[PDB]
Amino acid sequence: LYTVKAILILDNDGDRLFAKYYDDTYPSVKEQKAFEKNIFNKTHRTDSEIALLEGLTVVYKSSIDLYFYVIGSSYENELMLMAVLNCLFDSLSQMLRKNVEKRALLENMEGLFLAVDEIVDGGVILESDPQQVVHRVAL
Amino acid sequence: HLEKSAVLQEARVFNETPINPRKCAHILTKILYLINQGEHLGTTEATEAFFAMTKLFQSNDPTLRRMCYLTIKEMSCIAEDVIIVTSSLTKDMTGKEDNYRGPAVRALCQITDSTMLQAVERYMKQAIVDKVPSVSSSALVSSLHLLKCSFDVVKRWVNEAQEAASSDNIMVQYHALGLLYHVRKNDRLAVSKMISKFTRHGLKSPFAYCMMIRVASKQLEEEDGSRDSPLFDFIESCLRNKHEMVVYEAASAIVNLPGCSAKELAPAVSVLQLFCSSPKAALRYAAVRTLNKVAMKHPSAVTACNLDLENLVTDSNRSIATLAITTLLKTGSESSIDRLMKQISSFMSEISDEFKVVVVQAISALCQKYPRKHAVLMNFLFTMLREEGGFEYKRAIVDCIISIIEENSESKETGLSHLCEFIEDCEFTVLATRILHLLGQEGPKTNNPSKYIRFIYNRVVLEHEEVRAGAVSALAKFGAQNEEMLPSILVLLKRCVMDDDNEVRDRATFYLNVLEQKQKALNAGYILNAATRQEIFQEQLAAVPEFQGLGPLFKSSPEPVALTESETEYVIRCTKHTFSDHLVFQFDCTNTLNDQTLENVTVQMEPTEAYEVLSYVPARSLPYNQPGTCYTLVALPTEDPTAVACTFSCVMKFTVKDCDPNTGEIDEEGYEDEYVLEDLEVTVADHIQKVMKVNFEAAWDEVGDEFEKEETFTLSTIKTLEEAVGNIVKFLGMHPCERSDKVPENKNTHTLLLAGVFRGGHDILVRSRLLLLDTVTMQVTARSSEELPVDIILASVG
Amino acid sequence: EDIQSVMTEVRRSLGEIPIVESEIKKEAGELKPEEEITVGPVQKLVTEMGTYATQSALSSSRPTKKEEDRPPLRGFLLDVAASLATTLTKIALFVAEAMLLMATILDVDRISLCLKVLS
Repeated sequence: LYTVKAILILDNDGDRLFAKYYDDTYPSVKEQKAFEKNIFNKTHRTDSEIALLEGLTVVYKSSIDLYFYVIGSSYENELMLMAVLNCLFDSLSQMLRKNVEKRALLENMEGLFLAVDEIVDGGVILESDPQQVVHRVAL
Repeated sequence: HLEKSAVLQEARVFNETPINPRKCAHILTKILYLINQGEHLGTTEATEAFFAMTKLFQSNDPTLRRMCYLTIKEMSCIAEDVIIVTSSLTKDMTGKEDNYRGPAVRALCQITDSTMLQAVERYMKQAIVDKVPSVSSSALVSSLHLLKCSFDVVKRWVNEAQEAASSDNIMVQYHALGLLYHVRKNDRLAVSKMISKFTRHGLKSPFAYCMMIRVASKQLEEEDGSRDSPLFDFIESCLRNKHEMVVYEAASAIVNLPGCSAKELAPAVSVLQLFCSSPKAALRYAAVRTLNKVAMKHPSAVTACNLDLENLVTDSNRSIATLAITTLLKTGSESSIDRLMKQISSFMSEISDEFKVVVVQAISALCQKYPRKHAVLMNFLFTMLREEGGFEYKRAIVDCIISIIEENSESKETGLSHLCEFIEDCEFTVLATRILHLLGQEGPKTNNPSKYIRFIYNRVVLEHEEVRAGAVSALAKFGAQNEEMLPSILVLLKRCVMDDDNEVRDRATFYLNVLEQKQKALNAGYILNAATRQEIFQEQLAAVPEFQGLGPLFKSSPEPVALTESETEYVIRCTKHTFSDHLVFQFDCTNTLNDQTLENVTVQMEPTEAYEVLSYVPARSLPYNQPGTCYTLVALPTEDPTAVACTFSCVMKFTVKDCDPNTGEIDEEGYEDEYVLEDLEVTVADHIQKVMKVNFEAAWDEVGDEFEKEETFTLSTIKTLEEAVGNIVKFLGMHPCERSDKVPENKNTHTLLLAGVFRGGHDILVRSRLLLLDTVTMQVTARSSEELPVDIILASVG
Repeated sequence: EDIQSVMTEVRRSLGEIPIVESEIKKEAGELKPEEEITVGPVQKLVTEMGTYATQSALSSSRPTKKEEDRPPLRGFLLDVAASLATTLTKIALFVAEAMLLMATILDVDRISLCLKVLS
């Protein structure tokens, strides 16, 4: 619910190759990096089952190559929240026939992008399951 | 990498017709990438880009249709024109590539404007409403950003508008409701009848449920009415399904028991607790911290041990580590187990999911439950704290020290003893600064001089001009106060301990020199650093000068009356004031609606039981949420039978003027309507001071002598005072007496011989002999030193 | 006055860290010459701009501390003959011109401006 501070897909070199601040109210590319730094540096590819930072939900994940960040508020249950996060790995994996890689990332961004807008759009998750998508999309 | 430049040049690619969707798309992609990564640039170029891009648009090249959406999408609350597409939007609108249509509208809406708003509208209406769920969704999202801006344009449509929200897809159903988050922001009543709709049907989206919960909950705090059945109803509903989140959600708030609900709910909860109890919902941790609150009830507590023991045991899962601290805390602990744990902790804390942070939080809680208190623990802890350490204690210390002060701890001798020592050989200059400052104030109120000195010397012992310096500064509050031996010696010491090292020399010299400069006693001082309540109201009232008599206020209102009921636009609370001569009703308020400001305001009162009516006063202007004063004035007749208790009839008159709150307008025109004004009744307690007599014996009789009226009733269906009692103590506001007041939850006989003095000076006196034979027959006397009161009391008491 | 002027000049020239209140105290002495030999309110104004500047900066925010103020005397320090002088100082605790100058100076504001320019 207009609830994504950003969803970022971050490299684990603290880099971010995706960020959409769906919702935002703080700025700076730097501050974004800084903010990123404290937490990323700290989580350092390691993640947690759950993590709350800022009273805010941090659901983040890692892949086998990439670090997934979503920032949200601990003010909206894990199970769902994760479900979207889950949705993110999985569909990308199946559809593409391949999940995220650094390589994958490097060849083309777009698909992520395409997906992303569809799934979520700002601080409101319009959707969180693949299938609909799968049919819906045909690129 | 990113950079704008290639691309602007590269815009000439637009010039080709032989292109591949891929080829261009990529180029398009490149620009978008710089940006996805981040870019910043000029409008001119953007505008240009548009044109350039825009330029291309023969095709339906589908792919082409998307990219632009993006592109455009990039611009929304910080845009550049709107018009250009327009055609293109319409083109979709008649044009069945369904798909496409939806993305485009959506961007526009942060970017929007009102004229242009006009545009979509008949259709739009349709459109939101239209067909396949998919399309409809697309429609929705679009508003919201426009809602930022506004959305009321929409809003209006509403009686009619909502009904379409009626759904047949889950996902959708969930969605409908948030828009209703703002809808319910707008309205509460609506919900209520509404709920019975929400309540009415079982729901689809777990998701839909959730918003309701918050809400539902939100409602509950003060009570969501007789949640009994609803709460219950709900209770199942939250309770089970195939979607976990609800059960949990419900669970955390709902406890209820300090000697309260625990019934089913504890079992269900237990099913859950246990069920969760290994990261099903790693959620479980948070809850214990507050969401599902714990501070227990006594047998209840004992039961809790096992669950906490699992976490305590497991030591893993970030979600686990946190959980360990809250559960243990909330439920509390025995000393003994702590011991086992201290060792566990010894390893654990450093990183064990990065335990230190949870722990600092835990620790902050520790400092609080014992902030220098269970000092033995504080010391055990202290030893341990320092010990287990790392370094990370310091941070904690900032809290801990603070805690100790909060108590203003008293096993300081010991507490301090540990602190002092350890800190010495637990280092960090920084801590010292803080503590110094505090200590600085405290000194000889807590004695133990030799020790304290003993310490102090040590603190200084350390090098640092700076470290040294603090002992002297702390000392000033101390010195000045002196202790169990200090003044003589205090004088001796500064002498005994002295230093060179220039600026360090200087510090000694200077303090001295400073010392040198004031009489040390003085030195220390500088450096170290009726005509009631209601009468006041008679005066407060006095600043006005339109009077037509007043007097001095005698007593004031026994109860202020809201003259407009609850949360009304013209919300009124009124207070009534009595003087020996006049009574003023001064009217307190919040011309409520931001709709209105009321102007040309005066207050009518029309009376039944006497007062001479001098004037109705109103406030000149009353804007929203802001007391202003209006008054109504009377002079009080005192020696008449029936002449100061009155009910007065109220009608509010005003010329009603509309507001723009943004920036208003205040103009001569606007038209009146008048609204009913609530009654004012005047009491026998706005006027009276309740008393004890100057001469009861005599007075008691005497008051009879001159004054006395009577009423008798014989009570045959009820043999209880109590009804009578409710009207009399309370109406008159006087004292029941002659040690003839008291009755337990029963009593055989009762007299109130009762007192206070009425306005206009003279007194109003009452004797109520209530007599129980076993019927009650009773003699009520009112006797008075004022004529108007005897008739009055008999009435008034009712 | 030569010394005073020099001090001001050097101060202007520096700016990039330090700590001294103590210094302030150090120049002043129990008594000392200041201004012509007296310019009263204007002189109160004199104390107000030179000191205020030091202060303006002071009022501004910090990184590493430089020293937490204990300028209680600082206050008298700014405001038969000796007795009279003391009384005057207490009361305080051309003149118009000095005040205006101080206001203009009022140096956190300057620092903020510099930061903005850099950005």
